[PDB]
Amino acid sequence: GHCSDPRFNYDHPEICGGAAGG
Repeated sequence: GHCSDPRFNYDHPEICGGAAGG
């Protein structure tokens, strides 16, 4: 999803997991 965001990755590590496609 919005994994391109530096905050979003930290804010929601479970949603992104390890891919920008989240």
